[PDB]
Amino acid sequence: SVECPFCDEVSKYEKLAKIGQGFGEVFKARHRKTGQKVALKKVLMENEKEGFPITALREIKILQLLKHENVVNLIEICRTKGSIYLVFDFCEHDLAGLLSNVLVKFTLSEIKRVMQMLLNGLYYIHRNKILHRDMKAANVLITRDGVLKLADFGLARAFSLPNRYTNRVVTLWYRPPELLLGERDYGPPIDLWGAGCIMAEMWTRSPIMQGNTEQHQLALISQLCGSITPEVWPNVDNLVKGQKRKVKDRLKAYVRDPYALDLIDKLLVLDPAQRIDSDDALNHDFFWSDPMPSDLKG
Amino acid sequence: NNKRWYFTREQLENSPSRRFGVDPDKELSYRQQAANLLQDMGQRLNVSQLTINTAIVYMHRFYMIQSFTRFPGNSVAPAALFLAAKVEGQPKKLEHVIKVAHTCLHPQESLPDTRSEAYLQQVQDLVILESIILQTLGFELTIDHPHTHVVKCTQLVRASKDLAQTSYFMATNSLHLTTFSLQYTPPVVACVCIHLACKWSNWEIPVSTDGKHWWEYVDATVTLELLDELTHELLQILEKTPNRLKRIWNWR
Ligand SMILES: COc1cc(F)ccc1-c1ccnc2nc([C@@H]3CC[C@@H](NC(C)=O)C3)[nH]c12
Repeated sequence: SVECPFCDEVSKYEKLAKIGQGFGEVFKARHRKTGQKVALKKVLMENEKEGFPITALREIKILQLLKHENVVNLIEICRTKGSIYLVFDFCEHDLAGLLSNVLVKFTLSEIKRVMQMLLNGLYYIHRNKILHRDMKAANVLITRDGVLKLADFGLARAFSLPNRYTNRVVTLWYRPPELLLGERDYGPPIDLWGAGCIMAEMWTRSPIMQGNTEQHQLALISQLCGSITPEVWPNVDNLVKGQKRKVKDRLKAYVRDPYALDLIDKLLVLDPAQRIDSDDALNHDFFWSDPMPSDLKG
Repeated sequence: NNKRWYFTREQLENSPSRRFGVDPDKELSYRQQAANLLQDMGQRLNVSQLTINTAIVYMHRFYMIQSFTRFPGNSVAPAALFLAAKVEGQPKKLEHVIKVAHTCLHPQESLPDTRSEAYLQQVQDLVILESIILQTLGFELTIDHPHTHVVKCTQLVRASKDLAQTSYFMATNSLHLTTFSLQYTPPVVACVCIHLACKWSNWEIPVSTDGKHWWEYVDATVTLELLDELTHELLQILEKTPNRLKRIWNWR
């Protein structure tokens, strides 16, 4: 009964399938007039005693800011005549799905391209003073045309320059050492550790460090990256003792390419301060040697 | 759109409230009262002037779509502020905003029992109104204020603390007293504030070494003709506001 020029009813879209496999209500839908495929994410009002979720406001704000080829596109926000939906341009695939598919096969050239787009997306978001905080293969989308998009900004937050950000961030398997050690003054290096885990996953076809608890995760990390030492990580003194860095040895099998192994090793660095950034990662010889990065058709 | 929330003078004459018979002058007062209510509640809730300013823009914009005849300012202001405090990272609890809105609007009345149906309904009414605000604004909540651009000018003019403080005063009062936020971009409004603060303090910003005026370094669209027209308009409403100019008046 009230005018609403700038918030269309979600009924303009026709639900095709529930795709919310990782906990809320996510649907693939079709624009009833043009056939344009979209993803509808319902904003959950379960146990919301403070009106419109401050958590949803944050994500919407972030999605509205981030406009880039390698970042998921928020088209608009729809109502239902009472719920609210985030509407995104639909991407057919997700890296977790593609990697778990035995029929799917990547060449070295394509893996280079995937990593390039991912790192270019991170350079952009961080440049815009945003932390993704939920890096995982399932949040890396790929269009029909082979364009990678960073998705799910539900845990993302803006950062600046002693910060007290939430530690309870990032899925365990992709969580960096800093966070597991109790860091609240963290920045872009957290997303880059996630990039490292995903990069290695492009060959192993499976998450490299599958812990059951934070302690199990920290132990797994030590068996791979060496042990947490004030020598290795200056001032970490604020676990396993004998462990030596085996990043290149344990992945030596799957990867094969020298450059790929060197970059992964620079991404999975313990000290966040010593961990490679998106800019230097993009400059890495991995992207500038033969076979040169190529377009996606696999 | 980049010009979705910017309106012509004709668009401002034919407002949603005008359609329901509200005279232009009346609507301007309804806006001024909402801004005053937002300031009052905001100070009591201990939120920043930034949060208050954001809620004022939500109010201004909301009423370019909705009418004061269907949505009274006394209803919208609390919901607008509740939303702005969340957006600006100063979240205040719903029961807290209701407690404060009530004392501002009913100084002598007593807050109902938090167990009553009357109270549970006013809690629901705020949540419903926040939702109507979000939908009216099409979820575009990131506001840019002239204040951000005043900082830039006051350095690139080497303004006294006094001149800078007077310019922020102008910026805030432009939100309470005018519809500039619906017509001019924040950098333009910032130029208007610096120009009036200068005129008021008898401060003259000299012409740059290049032959350019100070505002040309802030916004290409800005002209002296516009600045004088807008400073005149802002000054007129300021003179009509009891005790406002007294705040910046040199009494020595
Ligand atoms: C990580 O992605 C999201 C997370 C959210 F919380 C909300 C939306 C998305 C999202 C956005 C755009 N396009 C998408 N395409 C997918 C799926 C990726 C594999 C396909 N799965 C099935 C079951 O068909 C579609 N998800 C998408």
